[PDB]
Amino acid sequence: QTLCDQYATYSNGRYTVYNNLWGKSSGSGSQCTYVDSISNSGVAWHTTWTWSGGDNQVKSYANSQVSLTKKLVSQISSIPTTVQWSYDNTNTRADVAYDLFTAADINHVTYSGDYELMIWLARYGSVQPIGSQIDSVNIGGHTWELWYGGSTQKTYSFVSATPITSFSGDVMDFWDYLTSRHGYPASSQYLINMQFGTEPFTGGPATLRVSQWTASVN
Repeated sequence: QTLCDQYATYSNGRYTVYNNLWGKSSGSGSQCTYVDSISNSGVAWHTTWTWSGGDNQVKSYANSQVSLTKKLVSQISSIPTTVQWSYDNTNTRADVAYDLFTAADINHVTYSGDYELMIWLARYGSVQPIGSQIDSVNIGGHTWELWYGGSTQKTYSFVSATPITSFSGDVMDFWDYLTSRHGYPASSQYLINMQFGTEPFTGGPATLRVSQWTASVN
């Protein structure tokens, strides 16, 4: 499908793709998302955007999403994921990131949570995560900046200083890290959403091509 409207979506079984221009009112621009291939083994998609204004506000988060059974984080065995992606124009202010939400209420809305976990595989330009940097950490064979902030929604962001365009990992390593070292309440939080996509601030035109994304919550 071709997805140019603000909340356009396409789903086929296990994976869903969204245009998700939730922050378009913060600036001026436009964005279209496209599904290239979709199956039980993974999804390929791309999104093209130009954005200006509201320099420190995210304009959108076009993304692919994996279907999951909502489970306590303490009961999840593994969250394997692999992704291959590229940007054609990197002279932008944007990130490429996983986004996960957890909540104590299993029926919480899925686009927010008690906690948000972001894993930024790339940071372009003068943009920064929510909150402030609290440390540099080593997880899964990579060094990450760890950021924390937010009020009603507590957001932890793990940021790679160098773009990782071919990534494989287990997101449970990041939940384990927060559980062990930052008191994250894994035994009372349900994982309710897992997504991968890009947050534009300003720039463009730029096309994120995701040649394959796979994920599973086990």
